[PDB]
Amino acid sequence: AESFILQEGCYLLLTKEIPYFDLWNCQNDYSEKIEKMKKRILWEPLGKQISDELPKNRIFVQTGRKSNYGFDIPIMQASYYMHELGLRIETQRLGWFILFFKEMKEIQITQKMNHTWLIFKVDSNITFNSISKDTIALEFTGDALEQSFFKIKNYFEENQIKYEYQVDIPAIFQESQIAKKQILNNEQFFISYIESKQLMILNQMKDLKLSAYKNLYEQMQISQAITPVENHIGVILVNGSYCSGKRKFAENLIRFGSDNNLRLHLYKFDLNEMSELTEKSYLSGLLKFASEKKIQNTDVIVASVPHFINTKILIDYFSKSEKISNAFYIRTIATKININNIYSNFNKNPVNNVFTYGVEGYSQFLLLDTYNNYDADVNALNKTLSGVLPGAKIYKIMNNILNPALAKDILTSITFISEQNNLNRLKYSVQYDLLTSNGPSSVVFIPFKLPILREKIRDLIYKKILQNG
Amino acid sequence: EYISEEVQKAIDDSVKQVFGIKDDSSQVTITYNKDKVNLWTQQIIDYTIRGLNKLGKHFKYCVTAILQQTNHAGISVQITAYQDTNTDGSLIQCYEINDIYAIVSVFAMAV
Amino acid sequence: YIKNRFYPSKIQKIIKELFEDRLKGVEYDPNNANQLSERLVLELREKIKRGKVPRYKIGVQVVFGEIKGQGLRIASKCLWDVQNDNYASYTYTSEKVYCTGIVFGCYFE
Amino acid sequence: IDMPENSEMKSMKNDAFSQAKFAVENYKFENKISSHIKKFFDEKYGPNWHCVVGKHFNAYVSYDSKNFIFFYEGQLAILLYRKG
Amino acid sequence: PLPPHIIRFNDMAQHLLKKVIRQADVLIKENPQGLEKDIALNLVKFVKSQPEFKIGDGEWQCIIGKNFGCSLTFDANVLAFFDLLPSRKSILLFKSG
Amino acid sequence: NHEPEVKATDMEEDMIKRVKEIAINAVKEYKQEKQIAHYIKYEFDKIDGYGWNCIVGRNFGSHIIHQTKKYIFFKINELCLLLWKA
Amino acid sequence: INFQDTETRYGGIQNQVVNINQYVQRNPNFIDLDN
Amino acid sequence: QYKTFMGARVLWPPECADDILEGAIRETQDALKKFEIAREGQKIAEHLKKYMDDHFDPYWHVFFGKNFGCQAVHNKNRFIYFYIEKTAFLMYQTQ
Ligand SMILES: Nc1nc2c(ncn2[C@@H]2O[C@H](COP(=O)(O)OP(=O)(O)OP(=O)(O)O)[C@@H](O)[C@H]2O)c(=O)[nH]1
Repeated sequence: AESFILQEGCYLLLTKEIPYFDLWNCQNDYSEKIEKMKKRILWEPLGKQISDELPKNRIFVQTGRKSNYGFDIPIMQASYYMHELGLRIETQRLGWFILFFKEMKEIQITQKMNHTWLIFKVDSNITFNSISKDTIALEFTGDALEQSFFKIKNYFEENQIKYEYQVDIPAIFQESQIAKKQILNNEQFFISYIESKQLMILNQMKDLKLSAYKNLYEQMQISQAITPVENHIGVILVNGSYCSGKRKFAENLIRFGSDNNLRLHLYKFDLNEMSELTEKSYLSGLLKFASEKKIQNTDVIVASVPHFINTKILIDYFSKSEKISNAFYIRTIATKININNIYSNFNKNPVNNVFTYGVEGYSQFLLLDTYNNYDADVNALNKTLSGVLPGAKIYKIMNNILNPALAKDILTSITFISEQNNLNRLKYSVQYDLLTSNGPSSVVFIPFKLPILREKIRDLIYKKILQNG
Repeated sequence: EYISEEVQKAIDDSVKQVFGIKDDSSQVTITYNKDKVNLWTQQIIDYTIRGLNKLGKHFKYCVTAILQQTNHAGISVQITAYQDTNTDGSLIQCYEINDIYAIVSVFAMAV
Repeated sequence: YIKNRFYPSKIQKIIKELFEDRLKGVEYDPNNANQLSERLVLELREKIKRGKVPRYKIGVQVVFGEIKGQGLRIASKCLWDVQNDNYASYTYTSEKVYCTGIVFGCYFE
Repeated sequence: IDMPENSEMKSMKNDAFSQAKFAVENYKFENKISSHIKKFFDEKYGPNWHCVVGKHFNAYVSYDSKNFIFFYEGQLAILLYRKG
Repeated sequence: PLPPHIIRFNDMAQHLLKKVIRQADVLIKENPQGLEKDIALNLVKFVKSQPEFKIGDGEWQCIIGKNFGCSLTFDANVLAFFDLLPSRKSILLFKSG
Repeated sequence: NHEPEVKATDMEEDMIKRVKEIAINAVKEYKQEKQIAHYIKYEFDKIDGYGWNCIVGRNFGSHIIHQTKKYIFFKINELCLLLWKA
Repeated sequence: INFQDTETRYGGIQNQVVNINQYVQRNPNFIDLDN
Repeated sequence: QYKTFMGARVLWPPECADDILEGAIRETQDALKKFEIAREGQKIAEHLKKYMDDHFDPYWHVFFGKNFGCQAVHNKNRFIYFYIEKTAFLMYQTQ
């Protein structure tokens, strides 16, 4: 009997570690004759050598095609006893057996293994002759090496029977399965596949047919990568909720001409357009900049997306619209989080879309901005972020200051185009859902030219904030 | 069978071709750097000796070079030989761009 | 055929005792610096006149300056058969001075 | 007749004998023999070892405690010890 | 005259170093057995005591070894690294930057 | 070859794993002591600001301090790597 | 083999002290020391 | 080709400093000559290594005899190998 899981292409036997075949020996009558071997009398073919005990030694009985099926005879623990021409082996499972030194047909020994072994072949095997494949490997360990293996070697010399040395691992050890677990000393891919299909089905039952089969396994061996598109334009966006401090960070980035990119085109805003932008007009704006500056293909752009436009429709337009894809593509996506602006209200509550801009597929890097904050609170937050987002590259900036190594890592690294994230972002469609509205009512601007005493600004920030609830 | 002025011309060809740029903007883009100085020294000497081996002259050379970061410290460079009056000789040269104070010192000996 | 040969440790010693006893922790006065080099260079040359090397040819060179939080590289390259011709060198720095002398050698033939 | 000692349990003492006797037969010049023993013992245990082979030689070395093995292997003599 | 020694790398004014050398030599004699923990502890607790050594960005670190390699963001004023020739201990002293 | 192992440590779990990854990469890439220390020091100066110190070797002892949650001493294949901040 | 001869020469370099922007020590410097 | 030196046959070009070499070259035949003979074994190499550790750097190894051979790592440029009258001598330093 057996119990298993069967998904679509393959199956998993839950209980395989229990061996299919095992046996014990319930007849003592013959073993008792060997067990009681009185000392003073001798029998010639054994000899007379004395060895107290040779514990902790292993015996392997080789099995052929049946082992590959999963039917194999297990490795026995055993001890040895030595005589001038024979070997009395005590197997815990099978009793006391006799090995004469005339049965071996061929011989090999190996120094590769961690312990020294001795392989040979015998015509009649100890176990059931029907299943076995009549080759036997005896390990020697500890004192046995000095006491037994070497005496047997001397015997081989005197008879001039051929003894060979095998440098590589023996084939039979590679053939079997228990051999693999004793020479060494998959499922997680199974778990990753199941959770992947769960998330893909969560996106849409109709559209959950990306691979949905053994082609998914071809993504497991998709480690080697290569991609580069010429005669196009590499954009390096910067997300971030409102009052995250993204504009000046982008300006701090553009000043890095030292690397091998060397020439890069700012993207410059001002607040008065900024009120009236929309997702559609954005695209026209970039095209206008490209025409205006006669930009060559090598150079790149540093554009800072405001909070109100939602990147999902933007990527939709990058893939959909002809002209944009004809002359533009996305290098990398950076983000921003501010510890001081983490919560929307004095009661704990999050501002809109703080922990949804960092999703693993869509945003490569996640940055923290801290000013005059106690270290312990920052570390506690670090733990919370790592919990919320399963996998993300989190760094730490203090007041928009850039380590030059970080600048190089940002600027030169293009990985968004890589197909791996292309399937990852589809796996995470449900989580990265952002809802925001742009309009005259949502955001507005008011020109104003007059001087203002500050106390009433405090009247505002006190009254409106405290009574805002 | 030589002229030391030609030696100096070869050295100047080497140094100018290697780093020296006609338009004076990148040599400020190339200031003294702690990281890059090793590559510069070895590259200068190697290219200079390549130029020196382009000469088929049977004479026997040797080289030395010095790179000072700033003018503030000051320095003294001096030669003194024990050699032949007729054919043997030495050579020196001083060199400056914006923040790099380079010097070369060569010895030419017969055989 | 080179019975008597140039060895580095001998000149290494020689420059070692010359430098310390002559310099004696002096400061870098501009008016005299160039000419300081002029005295001790010829003094050096006098010492190697009794350096016990007949055909090895002696292209002396010296550096002398003051260290002020200052980075400097000095290096050289050779063109000579290793079996006979060889070189030697020494450096010496106090709290605000550095003097370093290199001596060449080329077996005449 | 002489067997200077090393660590207990025959982790190392047992290994060296077994390896040395492949080594002695498989080559003729000492070079490959000493190289082979040293090259194995660097991979298995430690970062820097020292080995000597010969019929006759005098020696006297510094080393790390319980890492000095000396044994007369057949007509030859083999010396081994860690250092560094 | 100082006890003999080799300066692989020093950056403080010599007098600070002189004090370090004298105390270190007498201490190494004073504690000729045991572990180098105790050498670091005693050296710091002396060195931390004097009204000299006033200026410190971070605070004191002392490392001892016979085989290692390191990279350190030391304060630009004070750092030392040298060896005591009878015993050949590589001893490293600085202030955290 | 073998995985790392902390003989003494003070970090959070997610931060233990990052130093694991970077130590493996460093040993795979460079082959010298000061190079290893210099690389790891740069990596954690990139990820957490300024003020990391790292000592790598086979023979050394130490009296130091650090920020409370930023110290580790771990061994990889008989190499003692010590790392701390401030 | 009598081969006496002698020479001399001197290099040197320009002098100029600016001392307007002068005197920076990058305080949190880093170095790499080994044994 | 084991070039001749005023001590004995030394393999060249030398892979040891000249002062260290000269020290070894003169000390071996001095120490043999004065109050030492070929019948004694270890107590030679004893004295040789002591002499090297006194003046030069501390950690040395010495191997000599009439037949042996080794591969070994050593400090840079600190290998002495020479024959004298059909007797092989080898010495090297490790940190
Ligand atoms: N003065 C001050 N600065 C802070 C404080 N907290 C964070 N910062 C810094 O100030 C920036 C905050 O940005 P904002 O004040 O919202 O203005 P901004 O930089 O233009 O941000 P955007 O409106 O998104 O462009 C952060 O990037 C930090 O670098 C604080 O409490 N006081």
